[PDB]
Amino acid sequence: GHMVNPTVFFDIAVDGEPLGRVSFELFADKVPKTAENFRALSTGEKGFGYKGSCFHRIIPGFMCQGGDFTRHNGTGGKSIYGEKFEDENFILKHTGPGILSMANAGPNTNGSQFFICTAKTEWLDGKHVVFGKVKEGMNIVEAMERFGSRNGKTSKKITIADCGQLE
Ligand SMILES: C[C@@H]1NC(=O)[C@H](CCCN)NC(=O)C2(/C=C/c3ccc4ccc(nc4c3)[C@@H](C)NC(=O)[C@@H]3CCCN(N3)C1=O)COCOC2
Ligand SMILES: [Cl-]
Repeated sequence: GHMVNPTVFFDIAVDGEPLGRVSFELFADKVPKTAENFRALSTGEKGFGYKGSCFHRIIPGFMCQGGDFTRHNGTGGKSIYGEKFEDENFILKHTGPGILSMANAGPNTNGSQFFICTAKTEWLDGKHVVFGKVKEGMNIVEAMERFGSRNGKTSKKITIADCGQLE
């Protein structure tokens, strides 16, 4: 039947202590290639992915960035496609808190890194691909946000202790 947009979860920890769960709707109807990458990295089904990775940069009143599961600092990451992949489209905009969007280093350089907005970031429209939104647990993202700083260094270690796909 009809494709149902996937739901994925992250169970977040702070210095190894459970914080709570954030779940996301992935807009596979609009950005299928991008949604699928994040979905598969969340389940780990290719043999690599987000489980155990950290949020390396958190700037309160802006965004939380993660997904660098290879180098843990924003210098690494890889997609499920064997290479960075293209910007699918820019249909969806950075409208406010909870938007899930791809990090990149130029046109057509999507890997695994992503960010969760904690504010409207409209200046990123048209250059970062929006592919999902927080469904439940925006309060958990707001709690994470408190451990960021102006320059984005976190004051506690913020990890994805577990992640996967929901019904
Ligand atoms: C611009 C950045 N890109 C990267 O982090 C990439 C990842 C490349 C992995 N191979 N990495 C990159 O683009 C490079 C580094 C970017 C960098 C490093 C530290 C930063 C500290 C703060 C900020 N931006 C920063 C950007 C603020 C202004 N913006 C952001 O943090 C945005 C918010 C939206 C998501 N995002 N970062 C990115 O996509 C390193 O690789 C070559 O181009 C620049
Ligand atoms: Cl990446």
